[PDB]
Amino acid sequence: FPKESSWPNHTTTGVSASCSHNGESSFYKNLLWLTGKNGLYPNLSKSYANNKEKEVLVLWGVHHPPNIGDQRALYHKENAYVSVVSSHYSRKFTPEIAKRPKVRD
Amino acid sequence: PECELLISRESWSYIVEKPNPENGTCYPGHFADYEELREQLSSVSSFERFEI
Ligand SMILES: *[C@@H]1O[C@H](CO)[C@@H](O)[C@H](O)[C@H]1NC(C)=O
Repeated sequence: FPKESSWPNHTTTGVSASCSHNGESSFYKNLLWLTGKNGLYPNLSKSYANNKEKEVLVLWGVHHPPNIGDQRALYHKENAYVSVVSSHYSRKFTPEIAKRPKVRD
Repeated sequence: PECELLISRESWSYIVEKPNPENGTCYPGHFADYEELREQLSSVSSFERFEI
């Protein structure tokens, strides 16, 4: 995709303390910690077709906040599913957890 | 439906598959533990097709 011509309804300025570069907060370079936009989070159905080039590899992740408060105040609604689908890969993720220990602050 | 013309025998020593056969699962999907089933069904000494 493009960075700013494919997600116009989802802020992508993903900040995190643990992923600091030189004392300033940041995130990964190959991924994008979407956090909604304008106090909402529209249901996205973005796709891609590997008809061009060769056997490409695709990377993604799901974030499990450490409490219901982060879910409610960040994605603005609980019970959020992630369902990647392809010809031979159609499993779903339903991350809903309310506690964790502390690792790497 | 395309594979119902099989030779309905009773016992076999090893099954045979065409390399990448065309008419496999007519409905598209994922066969869970397919490889385990294939390894188990490789040999059978008595194969009585019942209906539960
Ligand atoms: C993003 O929001 C606008 C309205 O604000 C809407 O027209 C557009 O369809 C949305 N994006 C997608 C991919 O649906």
